[PDB]
Amino acid sequence: QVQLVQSGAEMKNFGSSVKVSCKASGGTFSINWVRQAPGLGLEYMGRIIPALDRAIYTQKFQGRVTITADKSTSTVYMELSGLRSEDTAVYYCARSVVGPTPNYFDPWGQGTLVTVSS
Amino acid sequence: EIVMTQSPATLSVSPGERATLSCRASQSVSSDLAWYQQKRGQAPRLLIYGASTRATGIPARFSGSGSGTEFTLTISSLQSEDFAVYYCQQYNNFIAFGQGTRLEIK
Amino acid sequence: TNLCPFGEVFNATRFASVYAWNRKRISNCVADYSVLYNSASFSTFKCYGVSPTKLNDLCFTNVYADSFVIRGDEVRQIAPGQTGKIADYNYKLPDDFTGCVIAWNSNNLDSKVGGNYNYLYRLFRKSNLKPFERDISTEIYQAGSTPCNGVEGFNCYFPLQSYGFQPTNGVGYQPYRVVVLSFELLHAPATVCGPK
Ligand SMILES: *[C@@H]1O[C@H](CO)[C@@H](O)[C@H](O)[C@H]1NC(C)=O
Repeated sequence: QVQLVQSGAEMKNFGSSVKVSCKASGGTFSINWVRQAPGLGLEYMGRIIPALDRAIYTQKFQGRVTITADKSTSTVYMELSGLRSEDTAVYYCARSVVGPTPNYFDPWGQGTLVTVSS
Repeated sequence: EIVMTQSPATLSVSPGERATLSCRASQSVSSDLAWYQQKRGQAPRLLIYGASTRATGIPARFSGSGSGTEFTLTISSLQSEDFAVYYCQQYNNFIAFGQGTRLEIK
Repeated sequence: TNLCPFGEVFNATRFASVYAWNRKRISNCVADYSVLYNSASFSTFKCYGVSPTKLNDLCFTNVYADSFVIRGDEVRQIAPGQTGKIADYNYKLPDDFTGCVIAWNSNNLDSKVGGNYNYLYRLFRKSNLKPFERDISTEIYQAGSTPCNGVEGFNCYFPLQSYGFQPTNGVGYQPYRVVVLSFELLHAPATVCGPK
């Protein structure tokens, strides 16, 4: 019902890094990263299991995206070092049952809109 | 490289008893589909965590169906609110999002 | 001599998942297995290499209590010589095994309404797990020709898959915690013996 609450920066300038994190409800549920370009198909960036603190990335977003986990408040952060003009995409925090593939996103996060000012 | 091609991307139906949506895969899918309801200016929500087993919420009158390469979705009660973009999703091999199927009142 | 810590192993509120099974070394204990054997809570008590009644009066060189959680169906995967996903990948009891595996339904204990997914198993691995070992490695598995480069992609999978535990489901899906009492090392003077 209640989406996983997430906080992320908006309207960052070129070359900056956005740090966005969501608060996990609690447990071993994996947290997966979904990028949605404006008016386009959704994309998958990676995941990090909060309990095991294991880092997962995508070949498209290898190196550009960095994910960290804060155990104290059970939040997983996302830092994106390199920003592009087309990279102004909403990044969704999705909770899914940990599996070999990112399973059904039950449930999704709030969704943080990010824009780029050249 | 499995792409969840959706044939009726611009599928549009006026309110009625029957609604039809489709989803296809480039390779074999072991019935690991999922449908996400993405409302306009809204975060997506899971609808069918199984291939055809609807979610724990209130997907009443929403029914998944199909296995293998071909998948379809039908809804008996097409209310105005449930009209949204439904993103077919496959995780048999890797997380692969279909381009998306908009639904319109035409 | 002193009282046994056997209660802590069975009464521990938390058991780690099968892929990373907690192994509790046992020392300075009194082998009071009479209460365990007379217990009606233990659904399966199939001892391998020793008779269940002999546990009360016997001297044990060293005892290792490895505990984990398994799904309701196929609880007997732990039995030596039994091949399966959890047996081959997560915890493989060696074919020549000397100990007693005791498992009981923990649906009222380790199952929560709506699902409790904390316990998870390594569905995929490059090779079958070596006997009596733990591999907590969580690198992306590579099922395709293209190197995954430590990155999840097509024909690339995460190794661990979470269990589906629902209290609603019957014998098919119920947490059946297993406590493998592997003992009788026969390598040192025995610190565990039956009461006198
Ligand atoms: C603790 O373990 C003993 C057996 O050693 C058992 O009789 C008792 O019920 C257990 N108590 C709890 C709270 O689990």
